[PDB]
Amino acid sequence: PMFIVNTNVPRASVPDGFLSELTQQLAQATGKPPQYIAVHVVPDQLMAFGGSSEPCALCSLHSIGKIGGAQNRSYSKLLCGLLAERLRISPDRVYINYYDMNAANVGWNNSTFA
Amino acid sequence: PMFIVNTNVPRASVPDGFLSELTQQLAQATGKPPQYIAVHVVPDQLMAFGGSSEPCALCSLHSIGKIGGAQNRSYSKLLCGLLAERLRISPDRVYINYYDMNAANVGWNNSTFA
Amino acid sequence: PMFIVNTNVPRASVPDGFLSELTQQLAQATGKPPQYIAVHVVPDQLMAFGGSSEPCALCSLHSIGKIGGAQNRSYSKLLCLLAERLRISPDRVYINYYDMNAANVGWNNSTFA
Ligand SMILES: O=C(O)c1cccc(-c2cn[nH]c2)c1
Ligand SMILES: O=C(O)c1cccc(-c2cn[nH]c2)c1
Repeated sequence: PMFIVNTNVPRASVPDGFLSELTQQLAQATGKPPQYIAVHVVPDQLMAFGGSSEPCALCSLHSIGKIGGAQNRSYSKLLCGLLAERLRISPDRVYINYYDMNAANVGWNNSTFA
Repeated sequence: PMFIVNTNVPRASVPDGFLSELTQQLAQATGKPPQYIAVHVVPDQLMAFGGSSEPCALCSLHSIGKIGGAQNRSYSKLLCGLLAERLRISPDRVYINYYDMNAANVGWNNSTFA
Repeated sequence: PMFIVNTNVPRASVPDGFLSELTQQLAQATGKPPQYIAVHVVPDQLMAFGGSSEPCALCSLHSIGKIGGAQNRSYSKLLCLLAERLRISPDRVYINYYDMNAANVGWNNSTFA
């Protein structure tokens, strides 16, 4: 699976180990090995949430399955929790879009996962 | 709703007030309260459109509903008009990807909108 | 169609001509004219793939049609370009493929519908 966070929080506010923590936490939450988790953190962004430039984050979690009503609620609590604790971003200034990818539509290593 | 613009136009060419204008105009076009509108502008990008590095934009609008044939035509007219007016990007060097999100697949404030 | 590459490789390692080569190769692979191909390369990113930060890329290809099982295999072989030009191992590349409906792609004050 793939997790991306775009935030207006400065690069210096992202703690050392944040990518490793996201990797480990997402591996645990999705039930998939850390070797298949990619994480991408994009600080210093020009963004606004509800017209306000207070700390916010726009995120996506893409996975082949393990996406659904209850799972996404659990992912949102986990990820908002981490963004609040590590980046000091309020959960109500975070969006996370969830994408259930078909294996045929994820490329990797010269082929796809189909 | 969430609106992202990626462009090769320089940061200095993005006028003061641009995020706010996007926020206001998207609230009105989508019929959603401005507090739910998130906007993200990414200047200085390395990109080409039709092989040319003249000014261009690659954009996305994600929304829970309010996405459809006629609505998307109306959004493109608004958003291309704003990019042309404010960033001097010709409308024919703009792509906007529209995504109708299921409420269960948008996380916010420790939960989802389902 | 639209192709985006996000990578931790530095800007200085993206060779001259890369956006053009992507444009040309994607026009040929998708069967669509180069005038309708947009490319976006984002270097110097803070990324981990599988827990580590050796060169990697997270990519996407959005097209109105020309997306499917066999086509996507073929796109993946073509694009995993990234090895030759950016020295990224194919096993540290993900490419997300998106078959867009024409009504859901805006361009020139309207849509492709
Ligand atoms: O869920 C998976 O098994 C899996 C494994 C590797 C990559 C991905 C993935 C990459 N982009 N979107 C999903 C998913
Ligand atoms: O496949 C196409 O014909 C086509 C032409 C122009 C733009 C796009 C496109 C832009 N974003 N996602 C797809 C597709």
